[PDB]
Amino acid sequence: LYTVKAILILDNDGDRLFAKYYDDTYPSVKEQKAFEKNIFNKTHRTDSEIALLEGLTVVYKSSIDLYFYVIGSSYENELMLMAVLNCLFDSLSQMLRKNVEKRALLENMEGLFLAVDEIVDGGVILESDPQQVVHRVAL
Amino acid sequence: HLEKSAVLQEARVFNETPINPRKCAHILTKILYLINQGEHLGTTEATEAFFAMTKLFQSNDPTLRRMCYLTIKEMSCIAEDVIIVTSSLTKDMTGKEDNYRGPAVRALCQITDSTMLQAVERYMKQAIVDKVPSVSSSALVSSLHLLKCSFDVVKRWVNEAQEAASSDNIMVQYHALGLLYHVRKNDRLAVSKMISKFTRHGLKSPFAYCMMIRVASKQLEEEDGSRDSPLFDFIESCLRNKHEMVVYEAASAIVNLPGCSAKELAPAVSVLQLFCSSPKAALRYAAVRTLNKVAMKHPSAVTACNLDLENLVTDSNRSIATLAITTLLKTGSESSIDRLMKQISSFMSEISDEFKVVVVQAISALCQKYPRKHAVLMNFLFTMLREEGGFEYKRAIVDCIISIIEENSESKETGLSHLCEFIEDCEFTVLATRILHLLGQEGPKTNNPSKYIRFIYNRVVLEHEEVRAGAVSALAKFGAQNEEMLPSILVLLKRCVMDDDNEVRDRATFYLNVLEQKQKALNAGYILNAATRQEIFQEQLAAVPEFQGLGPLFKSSPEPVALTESETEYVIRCTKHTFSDHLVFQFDCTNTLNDQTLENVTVQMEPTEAYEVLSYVPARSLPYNQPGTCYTLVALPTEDPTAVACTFSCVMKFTVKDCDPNTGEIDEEGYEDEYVLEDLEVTVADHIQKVMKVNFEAAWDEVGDEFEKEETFTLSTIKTLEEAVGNIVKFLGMHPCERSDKVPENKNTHTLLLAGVFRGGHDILVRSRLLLLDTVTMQVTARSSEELPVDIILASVG
Amino acid sequence: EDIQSVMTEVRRSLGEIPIVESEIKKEAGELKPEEEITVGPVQKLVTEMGTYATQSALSSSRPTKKEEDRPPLRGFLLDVAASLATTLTKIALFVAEAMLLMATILDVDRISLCLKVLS
Repeated sequence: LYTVKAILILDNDGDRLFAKYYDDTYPSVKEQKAFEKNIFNKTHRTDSEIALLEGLTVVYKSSIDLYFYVIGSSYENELMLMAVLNCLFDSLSQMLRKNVEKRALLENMEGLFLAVDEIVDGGVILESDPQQVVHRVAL
Repeated sequence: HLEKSAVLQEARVFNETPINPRKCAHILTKILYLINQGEHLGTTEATEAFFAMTKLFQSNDPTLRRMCYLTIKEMSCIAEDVIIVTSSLTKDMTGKEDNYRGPAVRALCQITDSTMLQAVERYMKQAIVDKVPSVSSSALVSSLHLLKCSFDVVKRWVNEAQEAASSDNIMVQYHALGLLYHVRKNDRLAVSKMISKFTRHGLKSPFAYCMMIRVASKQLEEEDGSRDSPLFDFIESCLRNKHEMVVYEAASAIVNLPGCSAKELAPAVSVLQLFCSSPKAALRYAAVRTLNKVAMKHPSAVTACNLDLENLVTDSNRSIATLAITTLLKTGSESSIDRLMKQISSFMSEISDEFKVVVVQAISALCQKYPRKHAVLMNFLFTMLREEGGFEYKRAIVDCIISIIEENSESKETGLSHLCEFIEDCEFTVLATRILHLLGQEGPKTNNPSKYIRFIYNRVVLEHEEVRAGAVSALAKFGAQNEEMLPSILVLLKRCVMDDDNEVRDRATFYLNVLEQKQKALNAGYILNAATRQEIFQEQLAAVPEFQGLGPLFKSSPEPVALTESETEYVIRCTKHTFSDHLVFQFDCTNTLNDQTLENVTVQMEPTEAYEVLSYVPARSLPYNQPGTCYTLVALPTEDPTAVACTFSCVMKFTVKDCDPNTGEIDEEGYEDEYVLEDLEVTVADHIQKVMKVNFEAAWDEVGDEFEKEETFTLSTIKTLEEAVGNIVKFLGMHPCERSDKVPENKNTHTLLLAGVFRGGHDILVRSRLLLLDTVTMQVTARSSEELPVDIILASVG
Repeated sequence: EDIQSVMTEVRRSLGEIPIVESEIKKEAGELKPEEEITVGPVQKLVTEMGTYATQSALSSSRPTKKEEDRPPLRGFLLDVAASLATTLTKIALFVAEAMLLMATILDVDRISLCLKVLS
């Protein structure tokens, strides 16, 4: 619910190759990096089952190559929240026939992008399951 | 990498017709990438880009249709024109590539404007409403950003508008409701009848449920009415399904028991607790911290041990580590187990999911439950704290020290003893600064001089001009106060301990020199650093000068009356004031609606039981949420039978003027309507001071002598005072007496011989002999030193 | 006055860290010459701009501390003959011109401006 501070897909070199601040109210590319730094540096590819930072939900994940960040508020249950996060790995994996890689990332961004807008759009998750998508999309 | 430049040049690619969707798309992609990564640039170029891009648009090249959406999408609350597409939007609108249509509208809406708003509208209406769920969704999202801006344009449509929200897809159903988050922001009543709709049907989206919960909950705090059945109803509903989140959600708030609900709910909860109890919902941790609150009830507590023991045991899962601290805390602990744990902790804390942070939080809680208190623990802890350490204690210390002060701890001798020592050989200059400052104030109120000195010397012992310096500064509050031996010696010491090292020399010299400069006693001082309540109201009232008599206020209102009921636009609370001569009703308020400001305001009162009516006063202007004063004035007749208790009839008159709150307008025109004004009744307690007599014996009789009226009733269906009692103590506001007041939850006989003095000076006196034979027959006397009161009391008491 | 002027000049020239209140105290002495030999309110104004500047900066925010103020005397320090002088100082605790100058100076504001320019 207009609830994504950003969803970022971050490299684990603290880099971010995706960020959409769906919702935002703080700025700076730097501050974004800084903010990123404290937490990323700290989580350092390691993640947690759950993590709350800022009273805010941090659901983040890692892949086998990439670090997934979503920032949200601990003010909206894990199970769902994760479900979207889950949705993110999985569909990308199946559809593409391949999940995220650094390589994958490097060849083309777009698909992520395409997906992303569809799934979520700002601080409101319009959707969180693949299938609909799968049919819906045909690129 | 990113950079704008290639691309602007590269815009000439637009010039080709032989292109591949891929080829261009990529180029398009490149620009978008710089940006996805981040870019910043000029409008001119953007505008240009548009044109350039825009330029291309023969095709339906589908792919082409998307990219632009993006592109455009990039611009929304910080845009550049709107018009250009327009055609293109319409083109979709008649044009069945369904798909496409939806993305485009959506961007526009942060970017929007009102004229242009006009545009979509008949259709739009349709459109939101239209067909396949998919399309409809697309429609929705679009508003919201426009809602930022506004959305009321929409809003209006509403009686009619909502009904379409009626759904047949889950996902959708969930969605409908948030828009209703703002809808319910707008309205509460609506919900209520509404709920019975929400309540009415079982729901689809777990998701839909959730918003309701918050809400539902939100409602509950003060009570969501007789949640009994609803709460219950709900209770199942939250309770089970195939979607976990609800059960949990419900669970955390709902406890209820300090000697309260625990019934089913504890079992269900237990099913859950246990069920969760290994990261099903790693959620479980948070809850214990507050969401599902714990501070227990006594047998209840004992039961809790096992669950906490699992976490305590497991030591893993970030979600686990946190959980360990809250559960243990909330439920509390025995000393003994702590011991086992201290060792566990010894390893654990450093990183064990990065335990230190949870722990600092835990620790902050520790400092609080014992902030220098269970000092033995504080010391055990202290030893341990320092010990287990790392370094990370310091941070904690900032809290801990603070805690100790909060108590203003008293096993300081010991507490301090540990602190002092350890800190010495637990280092960090920084801590010292803080503590110094505090200590600085405290000194000889807590004695133990030799020790304290003993310490102090040590603190200084350390090098640092700076470290040294603090002992002297702390000392000033101390010195000045002196202790169990200090003044003589205090004088001796500064002498005994002295230093060179220039600026360090200087510090000694200077303090001295400073010392040198004031009489040390003085030195220390500088450096170290009726005509009631209601009468006041008679005066407060006095600043006005339109009077037509007043007097001095005698007593004031026994109860202020809201003259407009609850949360009304013209919300009124009124207070009534009595003087020996006049009574003023001064009217307190919040011309409520931001709709209105009321102007040309005066207050009518029309009376039944006497007062001479001098004037109705109103406030000149009353804007929203802001007391202003209006008054109504009377002079009080005192020696008449029936002449100061009155009910007065109220009608509010005003010329009603509309507001723009943004920036208003205040103009001569606007038209009146008048609204009913609530009654004012005047009491026998706005006027009276309740008393004890100057001469009861005599007075008691005497008051009879001159004054006395009577009423008798014989009570045959009820043999209880109590009804009578409710009207009399309370109406008159006087004292029941002659040690003839008291009755337990029963009593055989009762007299109130009762007192206070009425306005206009003279007194109003009452004797109520209530007599129980076993019927009650009773003699009520009112006797008075004022004529108007005897008739009055008999009435008034009712 | 030569010394005073020099001090001001050097101060202007520096700016990039330090700590001294103590210094302030150090120049002043129990008594000392200041201004012509007296310019009263204007002189109160004199104390107000030179000191205020030091202060303006002071009022501004910090990184590493430089020293937490204990300028209680600082206050008298700014405001038969000796007795009279003391009384005057207490009361305080051309003149118009000095005040205006101080206001203009009022140096956190300057620092903020510099930061903005850099950005």
